[PDB]
Amino acid sequence: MTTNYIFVTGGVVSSLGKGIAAASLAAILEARGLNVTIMKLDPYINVDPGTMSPIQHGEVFVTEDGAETDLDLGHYERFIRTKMSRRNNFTTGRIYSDVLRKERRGDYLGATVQVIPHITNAIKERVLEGGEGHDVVLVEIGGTVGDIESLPFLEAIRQMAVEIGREHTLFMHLTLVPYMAASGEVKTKPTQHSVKELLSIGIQPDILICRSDRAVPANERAKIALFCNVPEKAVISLKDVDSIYKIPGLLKSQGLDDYICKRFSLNCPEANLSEWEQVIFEEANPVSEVTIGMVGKYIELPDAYKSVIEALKHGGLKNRVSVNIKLIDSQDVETRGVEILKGLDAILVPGGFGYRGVEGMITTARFARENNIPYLGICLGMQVALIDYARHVANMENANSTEFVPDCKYPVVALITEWRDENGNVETMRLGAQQCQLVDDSLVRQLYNAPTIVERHRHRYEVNNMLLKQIEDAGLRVAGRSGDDQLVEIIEVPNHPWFVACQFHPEFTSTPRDGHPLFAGFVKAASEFQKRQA
Amino acid sequence: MTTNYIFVTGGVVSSLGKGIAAASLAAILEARGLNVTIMKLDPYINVDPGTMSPIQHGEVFVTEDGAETDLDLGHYERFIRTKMSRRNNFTTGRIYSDVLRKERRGDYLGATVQVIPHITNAIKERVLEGGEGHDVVLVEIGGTVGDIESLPFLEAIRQMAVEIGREHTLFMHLTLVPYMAASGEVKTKPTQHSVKELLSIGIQPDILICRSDRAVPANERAKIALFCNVPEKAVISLKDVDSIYKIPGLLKSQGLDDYICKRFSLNCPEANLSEWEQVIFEEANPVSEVTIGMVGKYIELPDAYKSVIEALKHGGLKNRVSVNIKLIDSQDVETRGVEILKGLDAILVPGGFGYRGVEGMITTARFARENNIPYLGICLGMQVALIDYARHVANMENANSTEFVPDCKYPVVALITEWRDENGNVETMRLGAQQCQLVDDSLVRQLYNAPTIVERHRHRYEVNNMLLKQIEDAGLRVAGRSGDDQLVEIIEVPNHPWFVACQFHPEFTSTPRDGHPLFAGFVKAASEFQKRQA
Amino acid sequence: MTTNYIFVTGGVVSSLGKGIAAASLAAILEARGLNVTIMKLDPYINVDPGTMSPIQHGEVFVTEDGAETDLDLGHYERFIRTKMSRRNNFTTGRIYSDVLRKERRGDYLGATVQVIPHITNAIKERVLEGGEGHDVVLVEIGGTVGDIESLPFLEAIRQMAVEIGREHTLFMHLTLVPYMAASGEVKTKPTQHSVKELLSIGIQPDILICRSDRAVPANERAKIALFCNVPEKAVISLKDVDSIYKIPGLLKSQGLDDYICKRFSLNCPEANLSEWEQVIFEEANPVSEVTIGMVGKYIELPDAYKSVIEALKHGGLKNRVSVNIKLIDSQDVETRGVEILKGLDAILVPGGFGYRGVEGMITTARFARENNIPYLGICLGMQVALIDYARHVANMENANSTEFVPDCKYPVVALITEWRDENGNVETMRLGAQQCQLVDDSLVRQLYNAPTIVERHRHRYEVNNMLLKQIEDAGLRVAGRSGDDQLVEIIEVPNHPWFVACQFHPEFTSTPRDGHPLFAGFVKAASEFQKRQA
Ligand SMILES: Nc1ccn([C@@H]2O[C@H](COP(=O)(O)OP(=O)(O)OP(=O)(O)O)[C@@H](O)[C@H]2O)c(=O)n1
Ligand SMILES: Nc1ccn([C@@H]2O[C@H](COP(=O)(O)OP(=O)(O)OP(=O)(O)O)[C@@H](O)[C@H]2O)c(=O)n1
Ligand SMILES: Nc1ccn([C@@H]2O[C@H](COP(=O)(O)OP(=O)(O)OP(=O)(O)O)[C@@H](O)[C@H]2O)c(=O)n1
Ligand SMILES: Nc1ccn([C@@H]2O[C@H](COP(=O)(O)OP(=O)(O)OP(=O)(O)O)[C@@H](O)[C@H]2O)c(=O)n1
Ligand SMILES: Nc1ncnc2c1ncn2[C@@H]1O[C@H](COP(=O)(O)OP(=O)(O)O)[C@@H](O)[C@H]1O
Ligand SMILES: Nc1ncnc2c1ncn2[C@@H]1O[C@H](COP(=O)(O)OP(=O)(O)O)[C@@H](O)[C@H]1O
Ligand SMILES: Nc1ncnc2c1ncn2[C@@H]1O[C@H](COP(=O)(O)OP(=O)(O)O)[C@@H](O)[C@H]1O
Repeated sequence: MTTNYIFVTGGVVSSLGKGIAAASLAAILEARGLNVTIMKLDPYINVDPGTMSPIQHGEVFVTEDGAETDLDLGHYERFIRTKMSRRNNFTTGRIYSDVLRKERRGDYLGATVQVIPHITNAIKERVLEGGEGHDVVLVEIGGTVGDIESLPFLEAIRQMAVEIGREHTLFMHLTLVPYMAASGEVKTKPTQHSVKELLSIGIQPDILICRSDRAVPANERAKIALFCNVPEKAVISLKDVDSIYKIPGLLKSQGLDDYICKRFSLNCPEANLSEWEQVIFEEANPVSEVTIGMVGKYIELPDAYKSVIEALKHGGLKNRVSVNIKLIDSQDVETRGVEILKGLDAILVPGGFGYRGVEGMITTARFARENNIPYLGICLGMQVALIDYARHVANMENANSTEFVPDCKYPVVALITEWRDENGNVETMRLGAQQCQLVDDSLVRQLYNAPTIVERHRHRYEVNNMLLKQIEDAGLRVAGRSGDDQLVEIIEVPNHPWFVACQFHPEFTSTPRDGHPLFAGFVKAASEFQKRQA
Repeated sequence: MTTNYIFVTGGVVSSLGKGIAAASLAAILEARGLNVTIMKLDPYINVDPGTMSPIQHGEVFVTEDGAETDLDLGHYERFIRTKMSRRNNFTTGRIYSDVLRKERRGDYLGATVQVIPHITNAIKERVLEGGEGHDVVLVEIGGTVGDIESLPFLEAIRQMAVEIGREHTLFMHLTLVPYMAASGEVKTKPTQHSVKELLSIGIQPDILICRSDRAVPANERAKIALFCNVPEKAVISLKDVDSIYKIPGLLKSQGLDDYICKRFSLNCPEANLSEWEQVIFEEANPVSEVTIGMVGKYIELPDAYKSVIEALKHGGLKNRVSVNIKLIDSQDVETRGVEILKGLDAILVPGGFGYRGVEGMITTARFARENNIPYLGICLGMQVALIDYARHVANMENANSTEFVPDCKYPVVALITEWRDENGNVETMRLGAQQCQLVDDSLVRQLYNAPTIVERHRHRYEVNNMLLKQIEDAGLRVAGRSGDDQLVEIIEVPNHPWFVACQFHPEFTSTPRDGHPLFAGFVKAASEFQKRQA
Repeated sequence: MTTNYIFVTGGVVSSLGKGIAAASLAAILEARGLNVTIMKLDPYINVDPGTMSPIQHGEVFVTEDGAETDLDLGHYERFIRTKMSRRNNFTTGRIYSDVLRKERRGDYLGATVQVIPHITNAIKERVLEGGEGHDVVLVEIGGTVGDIESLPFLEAIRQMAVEIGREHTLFMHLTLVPYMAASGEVKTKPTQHSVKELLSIGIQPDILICRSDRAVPANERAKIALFCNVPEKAVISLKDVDSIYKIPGLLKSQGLDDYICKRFSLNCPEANLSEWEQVIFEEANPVSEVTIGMVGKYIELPDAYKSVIEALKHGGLKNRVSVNIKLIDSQDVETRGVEILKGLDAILVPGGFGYRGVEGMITTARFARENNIPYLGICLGMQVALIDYARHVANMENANSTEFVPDCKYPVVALITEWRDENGNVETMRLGAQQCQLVDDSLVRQLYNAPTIVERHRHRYEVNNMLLKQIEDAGLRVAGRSGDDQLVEIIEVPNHPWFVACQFHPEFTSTPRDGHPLFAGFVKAASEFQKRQA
């Protein structure tokens, strides 16, 4: 068994959906019974994505092993079952850190460390590492062709391709075929040049992807084929669609996978894409609709809550109900007030960092709680709900977190070391998939249908056990506790129709085909509430 | 007085309106009191445009001196008051013809004729020729930057920039800043690359034009400025508009011309663009609406009748009336019949070559004539009307042209040598502006308010004369005759509300600022008729 | 049987010997038993090489069919036994002439004639024409890669490579690996860039040729292999040598031809290069040496008499004798005099056009004749010798050619129509291989060992038979005549040790393997005379 590789690049303009295209392909390859995986190389100096804000790049994906990575790794999780790890994604900065460290400790024995060959060695070794044991490995190269930001990666690839032979490698290149309404037609010139640019750095494309807002005519595809040294059948058209889940169908329709196995001499079984066909059918034919309001901070760029949005969508798919998300700034609830929260069937509060208008988030939690409006809280949203309940029901005046107000007096959230009571008596970050002991009598235990569950984490401060007993005894159900320290993983409100909040990140496990119990429950409850109010 | 030059190129995609942009600029420069002219260089192997169809490139412009040329030369006539000539436009093939002929004649004295020099020298000399005696010369370079089709021209320019000195030359470049709805924003990367391409061939841009369907944000313009080595003030945005006569206003608004005079140390008085402001006001505020149906052959490509379409527009501007143009295939009138011609206020029959569905054109002429529906005939359309009238009023069954039927037996149209009667008894091409003798008692004489009028021609066959007397005596007014041979230049129908048909091409003389009497009358007649039919 | 093609390009610098390399390869493939042919594409605008001077490009090759062409076609004749024709070489200018003429004739039916696809189609057609019926076709691409002068050709090639299929085409590319004495080593950087340039226009090299003044180290070849996407075995080193006939040996030594047959799936028999080895052996081991003076006009550029020089070399190879050519300006013979002609073993006077030092040429002819010094005259040299003898022996005062003097009074050379005697009584260009009738009793008949011969021509003027009887009867042998009008072809001097002159161009038939009787006799005579004078 020898591993085959396909490289993905893109030119002309960014934001064409390279990760989307790659994931869609991989889904098909899995559907054909092939051991396919995927990695992404990122043109950034940032070593870890954790050093950047949510508004800067959107949500930072949490892998099973706790690694912080590019959002697209979560996208990969939503198309293939191969699990991603720290080996599936790294940056330019990461490379330099490693190489410079090797220099420092004498690993290059007095030699000059150069881009060629030393930086490219770091790269190609990481690629081979991640591709170990797989039939097909997709490698997405971030950045845009022709820009200096990723030329080292492109060079490493060229070298690799030569080393492994053309029989184990294909070049897939995304382009843009823009529509010019003034002329009444699309243009191909930009594409022709994009290809020329790859050629100038030693790369000859095998497969072309023509992104556009409409199907590209065969004639135009032929013209491209001519100028790019590519067979007509290898020029694929890819018009804009209203759902990513429909892309596998399109790629399959144009015979992409057949071509690929032919190129790799693989006797590949016919792709079973019916799993997504089902999803598509259900997606396009919901029986109902429901309005979900979301209160947060990074709503100025939906990418920040992308994983959440997708998870909500998945709940909707399972309940055949359209999910309408209202973006609400916590600072407006703080300013304008709860009037914002009117007209909602259910309310959701996401995680994240920053004090900002969190008091408005608390106000919102209070609102949904007291008005029996289905509620779902995640990470920070749980912290918020905790404060709400504690301060207004358990009478914990100024219930708060030490991360914002160390001298709280009622630090309902604090570092385990920082746990303390209102009298000053006392007694890093949790990451990745961790086992949570669910309370057998809780709803969540029954929603998952299991004694324990395993879910992803990312947070530093915990529920302060010193005061927990006040909150819990006041009438709040701890629906589940972690493990060794029995940390409050998840809570439920005794008499609320559906009020659930947790420490873990269910949004990194939900898929369009499998769904997820908490979103199924939340969204269903949302619909139920809507009907109860009508 | 030293001539200043501005070169205009375009990259990324074609169909940006290089000629339009240049013409709009020239209009401003004229408005600044400057002796501005303009030339266009073509990347075509065809020596003359007369060897190509109108479906291939659209209407072929007829210059005053009889030269056939690129459509855009007419566009230049619609912005400035100078006159285009054969010196204002030439092709790649033209260059080679000349150079190879020089080779043949020994003009290179046994030397190798190379691209550099020789071929580029020919280009340089032609540019200097056309720009002689002008303050500012705009030069439009056909083709797209990065394509081999025009690299020789780009090279010749580079040479001249050095030879002349940068103090007398500027580099203007059009790009595309396309909107990507999927991202919700426009992209600037294509532009960045276009500039890089110019640089690779020795050209550093001075002025950038950002074509798009919407105004480009200052921030994006700044980003471009950075990467292109261009001052922010020289980065001009040009969004799509519904009228080319509004562009001068936009260019003026952004201070383009001020920059230019500054670069050329010119003392330029404030541009008087009120002429077009008037036109715009009138254009955007018509008091009426008429529908004109045009029966022809190349209607699948509006460009083929571009000069005509704009002439109709110009008449409409002066009469403050909206002009609708129905595109009718003569072959359908031939097939389906006159039912096509219903719902029209006026009938238009343009010129051209090809028998095709001319019988449907004749049918149409008959329809308009017989039903008193405001009729306008041009070149061939006149010949069609001649035949119509001849066959049904003068009873010249089978009246036609010898160019289609050698023995019509009623050859109403023929070469002068070919003039003959129905019994076979007998007794090159006319191009450019020619003086016609108008009949003092005709409407057209009064439409121009002059005994004679000079108008452009492009055609080989003439009104027989032998059989003319049958047609004219039957009751048809010859509204004007030519010069030496007093050839039927224009006719009018005695009892038709408005029926004018002529040999000349008024569509190459109308302007947005002046209009043109025949289109003014035609369109007005359409309105009159419209109101009568109510 | 399917034709295979190999394209030969080169970059970095000119003057690498692309034609030499190709010819040497052809010789090997000939030795492998393959049907090999060869063509050269000329980037020049000149339609025919006849419109350029000898000083501009050196000697112009005369093909069998009379076509005038690139000197390298003669070089091809010196490595392969196949025959070149007009189909083996054409220029850029030629292409345009043809295409424009087709345009004029309506061949493109109203379509736009563009470089792509119309100019490239003209090229494509010519290539297929010349390669028709051959196993292997070598195509030399003139010009330098990266220059605009030949991009159209490179594009046509790319297209054909795709349309034909890679299984029938290879890309060979010459570079320069210059020695930098300051560093003490050769550099490869230029090569790396040259390859990148081909890649940017859609061409990926398969075979690399490293031109230098010394063998390139395997390590450096490996470095190149890396950066160019080429197997190490396909990187061929080519150091400078003292004989082009040693190149087949070098290419064979590195396994070039084996690689090629593998790429074309040909079962090629072991090359028999022993014929070349023989030539080399003899070349490197002459038994004697002679000095031959060459009196002419274009001696400032060796290339002008290249074919002659090589013909002399071949005579020397057959007689195992070194040939030392003394270049002499005929104008200096006019100035300095016959002192120039001292110290020579033999005298040679080449053909050409222009008077210049012709009187000095006559003086030289006289000198060699009267002093019994082994003389060989070709074309113009014959004309000169004719005048010499006529004026100084037949007493034809001012014997001359009408091409220089309208009224020579003794026009020994004139157009056939212009033939006349000294009393005024009377009564295009001869090209290609023509049959000549040799006089059985002449030396040259016996040198050739045949009644008749076939030799190439290139001249318009002929021996004026009106005055021939004066010259011939005075005591001069006509060794051969032509055909229909028995035009004088060869002349011998009755009592001169070895003095001959002819109308044809034997230098276009001489080969390194076959030699050529005339030059063998000439050079031999030089030796004989040398010994005679010692
Ligand atoms: N020749 C250059 C110039 C710029 N960049 C890259 O150019 C990109 C800019 O484009 P893009 O990433 O798509 O976003 P913006 O910078 O906002 O600009 P745009 O989208 O128009 O390209 C930056 O990432 C920068 O790294 C580079 O690497 N090499
Ligand atoms: N590297 C190349 C490739 C193409 N062309 C030019 O590319 C042009 C084709 O593009 P364009 O004029 O814009 O129209 P289309 O050929 O229809 O294609 P497109 O508009 O997408 O470029 C042709 O005129 C051809 O001369 C060239 O000169 N150099
Ligand atoms: N970018 C350029 C520059 C030059 N030329 C061509 O370059 C050739 C000249 O180069 P070359 O043959 O190498 O000789 P020279 O010009 O004398 O200079 P050099 O040998 O140093 O290149 C000319 O035919 C000219 O048409 C061209 O096609 N493209
Ligand atoms: N397109 C490429 C290819 C190579 N290199 C640089 O190429 C240099 C190698 O060339 P050079 O420094 O000149 O020395 P060598 O590698 O020995 O090869 P050469 O001198 O022939 O270039 C290396 O430093 C490497 O960083 C690079 O940056 N970009
Ligand atoms: N054909 C498609 N239909 C519509 N939009 C799509 C499609 N494929 C790509 N996209 C869009 O591309 C965007 C991907 O964003 P981003 O993560 O920046 O892409 P990339 O993977 O190229 O970085 C999404 O907004 C997605 O909707
Ligand atoms: N900003 C503008 N608004 C809308 N379209 C415009 C504008 N300026 C340029 N164009 C369009 O450009 C086209 C010009 O066509 P064409 O003659 O092919 O352009 P070019 O001069 O670039 O060859 C027209 O359809 C015209 O409407
Ligand atoms: N390796 C070789 N040894 C020495 N010089 C060579 C060799 N191969 C090529 N040449 C030289 O190349 C030159 C060819 O000249 P020219 O015809 O101008 O080159 P091209 O055909 O590449 O234009 C000759 O002077 C010849 O000696």
